Amino acid sequence: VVANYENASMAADYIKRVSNVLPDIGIICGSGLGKLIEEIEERKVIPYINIPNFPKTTVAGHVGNLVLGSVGGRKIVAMQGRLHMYEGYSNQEIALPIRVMKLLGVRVLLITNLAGGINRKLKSGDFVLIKGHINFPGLGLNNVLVGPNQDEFGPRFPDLSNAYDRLLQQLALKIAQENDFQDLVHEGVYAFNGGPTYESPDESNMLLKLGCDVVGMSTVPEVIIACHCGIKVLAVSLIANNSILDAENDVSINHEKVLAVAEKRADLLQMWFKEIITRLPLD
Amino acid sequence: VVANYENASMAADYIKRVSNVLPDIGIICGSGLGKLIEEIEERKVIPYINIPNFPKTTVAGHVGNLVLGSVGGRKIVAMQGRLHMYEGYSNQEIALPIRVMKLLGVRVLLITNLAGGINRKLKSGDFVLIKGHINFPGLGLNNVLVGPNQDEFGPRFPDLSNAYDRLLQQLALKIAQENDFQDLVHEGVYAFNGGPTYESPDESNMLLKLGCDVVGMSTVPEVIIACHCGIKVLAVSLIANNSILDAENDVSINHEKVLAVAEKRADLLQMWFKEIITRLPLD
Amino acid sequence: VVANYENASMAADYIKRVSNVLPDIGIICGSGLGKLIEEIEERKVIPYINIPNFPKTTVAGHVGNLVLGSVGGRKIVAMQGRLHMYEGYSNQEIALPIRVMKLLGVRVLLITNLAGGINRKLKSGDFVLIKGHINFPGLGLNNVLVGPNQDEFGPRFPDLSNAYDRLLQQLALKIAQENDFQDLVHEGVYAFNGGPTYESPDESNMLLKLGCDVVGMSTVPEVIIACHCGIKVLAVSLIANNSILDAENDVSINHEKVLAVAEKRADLLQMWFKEIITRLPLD
Ligand SMILES: Nc1ccnc(=O)[nH]1
Ligand SMILES: Nc1ccnc(=O)[nH]1
Ligand SMILES: Nc1ccnc(=O)[nH]1
Repeated sequence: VVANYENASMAADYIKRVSNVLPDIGIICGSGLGKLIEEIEERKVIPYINIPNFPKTTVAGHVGNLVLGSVGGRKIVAMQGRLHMYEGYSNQEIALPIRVMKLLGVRVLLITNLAGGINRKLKSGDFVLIKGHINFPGLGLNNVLVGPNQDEFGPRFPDLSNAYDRLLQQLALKIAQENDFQDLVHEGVYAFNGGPTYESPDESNMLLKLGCDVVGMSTVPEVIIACHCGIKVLAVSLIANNSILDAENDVSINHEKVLAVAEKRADLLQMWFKEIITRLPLD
Repeated sequence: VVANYENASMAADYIKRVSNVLPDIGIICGSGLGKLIEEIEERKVIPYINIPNFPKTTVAGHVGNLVLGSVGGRKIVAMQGRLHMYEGYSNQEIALPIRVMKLLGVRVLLITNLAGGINRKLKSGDFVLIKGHINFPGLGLNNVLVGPNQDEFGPRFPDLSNAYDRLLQQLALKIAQENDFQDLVHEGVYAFNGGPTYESPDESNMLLKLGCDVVGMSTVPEVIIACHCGIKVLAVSLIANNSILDAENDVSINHEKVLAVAEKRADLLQMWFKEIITRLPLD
Repeated sequence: VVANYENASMAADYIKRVSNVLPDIGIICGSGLGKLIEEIEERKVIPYINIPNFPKTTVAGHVGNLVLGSVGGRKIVAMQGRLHMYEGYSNQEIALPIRVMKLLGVRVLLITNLAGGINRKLKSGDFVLIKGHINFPGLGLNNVLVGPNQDEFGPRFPDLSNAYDRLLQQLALKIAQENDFQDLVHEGVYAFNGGPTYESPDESNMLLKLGCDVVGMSTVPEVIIACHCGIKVLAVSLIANNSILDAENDVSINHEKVLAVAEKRADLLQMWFKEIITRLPLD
């Protein structure tokens, strides 16, 4: 299924009928960081498998629902069960849900992820407001937009200079200051490693030399599809570990350790993003 | 359709019949830089769609013709409607037209493109004679030659040390000096970004650290196919903007601005390449 | 054919019946470095084409056999006819033979390759014990593990911090010292260039800036599949040429020159690896 105007429209038509929610904000949550979705009010849970033209996710298994409802007085749509490119999903499969969000009315997409810290200032449990990226798949002919352009959504050659909205980064930082956790909050450049192997020690050392502050396996594809169709983005990485320090100390990177950091910060991140949602401009 | 000897031969047989032109030189022109093709003498226009085994281009649409005729006393073949890998064309689809050029008798391929400037010396409207490249798709398992080798055209492992012919670069510079526009002409290393998103500000900053002088979304695949089958190459980038300066000044990159630079330099580039063609050696 | 548990089991069942050899060690040899396979004792040669679910290799042609037998008192299985990703083999085709090795009982995989030297200390004919890697395909969404995870073999997100076993590197160096060829032996980081074009002069210069010591077109995919399923790895590069020096001197890289270096060091490498095999721990 191509992520075109007709196919995205058919999915949005189904969702509009079944949900009766017109969302202004979209959310995609990192692993272990999805509990805000469980707290959506007046919520409507729509399995991906029920939505016309949504990507098939049964090979990977696990949860796959679109959840619509109200958070902090705003109407939102959430992806419960993120699609990651290391699973083998195509460019079309990644793009269609974001384009459906656009047709549903989403103007702002909020994204969280778990990432490795490269910059020396970053400790496990820190947050990084993403201000730019290095898209290794994109440089390497695996950009999420490779393929025919879908003109109804955006231009053939998008500029990414404003992919990460500055005002949204400023609002996120302001809320952290108001709640006295700004000492945890940094800003930085995200390197997209296609994955699914963690960054090797020597890849981490290369990323250090190349300016990269954090590395992870997601986010950049969704950012690009959103930017292409005019959706503003705030993307926040939770630092699971400092990969440069771990390489210096012969310490392994491990998904169980990553998820334990997610559990440690999950409630703070939920509170933060709920307040961001309530504070977003009405326009 | 595989870009093999039999299939390329079938395309060349059709072209030889319909055109009656045996070209010595091939040309592939950047966007907005194609007007020389409109000035080919005694010309024969062959739609790609009519040529056996040529790639289907109707999804992208727009023009797709092979144009044969005379420029500056030399017999040439031009691609009117370049095939770009960000459109989703396969390695086989990119390679077949160049291999057809080889079977038609092409010994020299002239290429122009529009690119972003990384080196600080580069201003909008400058020309860069490409002297080498950094092929991010190639490093990343998306080299245009991935797949079975077609032994009749070239070796399994081509060396790229002489992919950009030195004598052709020297001739291009000499003609610029004779016409007093050598102040516009630089030389440099081309980074291939698969695209189609423009280089992000942080990707540009990385390319600066990595020695790259210019960045763009084309050219390297054609250079490699030509080098593989023994065709000499001259490749010239027209600098649309300096991406490092634009990132420092929060200035966007935009295809309309790119095309306006192409329009500003199109006539000078046509005159330059016409003279290069007339001055090429007969052997 | 997916490189899953059922399919790998069917291949291993066939091999166990026909060979009567239960191997503890696997070997994959670089081009021109395969003569140890010819010296396997009590050997059983099994054409890939006869093994259920093994990848089809007839388009590339050339030899394709699994060879089982005894070397230095240990039971081994060798791939005679390596599968390279620049040929177009899929992730599944690369992974299945290594996973078959795992089901056959392989605990240690020994790998050799031919590579370009980047580090200035490296001369043609030197050996590099690989201690880490920079996986450009992996960063670029072409990691050998992209696709559904096969849980029976390993985790979704492997850590590569111990992909190159330290004790095996130490044993290899110790044997070189005992035989007075330690002056040829270095250690270093391997950059994976998908290929099949040799590293361009400017790619080599970039790799120098990025810490890389050697560059080649293989090995990293097999290392990752082995690491994913718990097989320890020793990987050794034979330096065919110093690409930085060759770029400084306008000297070409050439497969015939590469193979001549392989021939010059083939007998020493066979003796070295035979002794490594005899000296490997029984556990
Ligand atoms: N160290 C890491 C943590 C989480 N995700 C990554 O890709 N890397
Ligand atoms: N800045 C740029 C201009 C043209 N092409 C590119 O890829 N980048
Ligand atoms: N210079 C090289 C020799 C062998 N293999 C490579 O990839 N490069």
